[PDB]
Amino acid sequence: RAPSTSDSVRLKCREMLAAALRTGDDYIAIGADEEELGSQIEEAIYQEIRNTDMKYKNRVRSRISNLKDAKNPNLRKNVLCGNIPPDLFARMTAEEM
Ligand code: NA
Ligand code: NA
Repeated sequence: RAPSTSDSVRLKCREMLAAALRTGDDYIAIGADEEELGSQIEEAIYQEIRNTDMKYKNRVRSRISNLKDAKNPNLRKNVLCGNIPPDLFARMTAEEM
């Protein structure tokens, strides 16, 4: 569903987001497509920021750090299950996460 990209920076960020989504192995039992979710999250970030510079990388990094948060597994699970859509997650504030 997310558009493809041929931008190497965007591709790496999609892969990094997919990897963060694998935290704790929850994605397997849930049956989530972690690569597709990663692409949808990245797409929403790129659509809002519209470049791959500092603000873009910061946003990607903050989504990743929260997905990897051992203290907040329900955040990741909500994204994996689709309770939180990827475009919402892309723009969620730290407070909201
Ligand atoms: Na965090
Ligand atoms: Na945990």
